[PDB]
Amino acid sequence: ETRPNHTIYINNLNEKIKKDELKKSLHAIFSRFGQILDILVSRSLKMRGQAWVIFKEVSSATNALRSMQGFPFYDKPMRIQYAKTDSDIIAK
Amino acid sequence: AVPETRPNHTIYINNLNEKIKKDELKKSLHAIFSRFGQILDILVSRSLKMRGQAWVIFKEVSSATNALRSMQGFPFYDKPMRIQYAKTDSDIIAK
Amino acid sequence: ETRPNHTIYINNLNEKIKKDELKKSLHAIFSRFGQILDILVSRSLKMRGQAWVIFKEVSSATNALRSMQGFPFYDKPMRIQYAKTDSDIIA
RNA sequence: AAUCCAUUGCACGGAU
RNA sequence: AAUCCAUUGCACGGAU
RNA sequence: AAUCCAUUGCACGGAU
Ligand SMILES: [Mg+2]
Repeated sequence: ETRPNHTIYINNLNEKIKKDELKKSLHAIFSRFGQILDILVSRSLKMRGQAWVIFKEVSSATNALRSMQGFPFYDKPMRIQYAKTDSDIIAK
Repeated sequence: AVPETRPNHTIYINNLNEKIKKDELKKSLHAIFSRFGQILDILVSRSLKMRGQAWVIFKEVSSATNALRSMQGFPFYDKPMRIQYAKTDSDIIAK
Repeated sequence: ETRPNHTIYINNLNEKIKKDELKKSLHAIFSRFGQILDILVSRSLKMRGQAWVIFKEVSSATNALRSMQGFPFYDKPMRIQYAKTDSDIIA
């Protein structure tokens, strides 16, 4: 989805990277754009190669996506959209 | 030839998912690109040489420039948009 | 590196393109983002398929990276990062 | 309309 | 853990 | 010069 959101959806991630390293790496890269509330990574069948970065502010999310769109990350260009719906911690 | 990087009122988008029909492509493109400025037109055609392609015409060059810097590589119907500036002025702009 | 720098690092370049045409073609793409101080290309084994574009202003390098990330050059998407270290002409 | 073949194309095609 | 196979997936797998 | 093999490499090769 193209509708600005607090959360960015990243896919095409290198699946060899384990959750802890991926979370640390995504936080170091994306922290620059503003305060990150959380990064949700899962390694199960439907969730690998994927991350949700939840920014406190939409303006940080918009800036992260526009700057990091296509950035080569562990040999794969990041594909970044806005999450299709609000992440739970944002919804409350 | 190289990607065209000389700012222009019009951005040229290729590598569009060709399964998307004209009406929906224009409607989706408007929804995405209207956040960068006022859009005068969006030219889509589904002929052989025109498929996979759109011209989005902004009233001001500054909007084209923001649109290109922002939406480059956006995953749009599972294919990253490829954006340049239009080689030459659109007719709407020329008059 | 993901940190803005005066210098952009490009790889996944079509190794068939020769130095002069690669350098001329990179100026024609990237010069439109602001003044380029230098474009460094070598075709030696460790250096081929790569270029460093040194901009005068960091805003120019940032606009160039964001705007041309993944854009096909001689049938290959350009992979653009910021240089890990300042180019010598900058330092 | 749909499925398939082909098309990465800078403007103001073919098959069932 | 690792290795191989499969998976491009919008959330709060299989084999040694 | 051309072509083949190898190389995805963060700087200031082999081969006909
Ligand atoms: Mg078809």
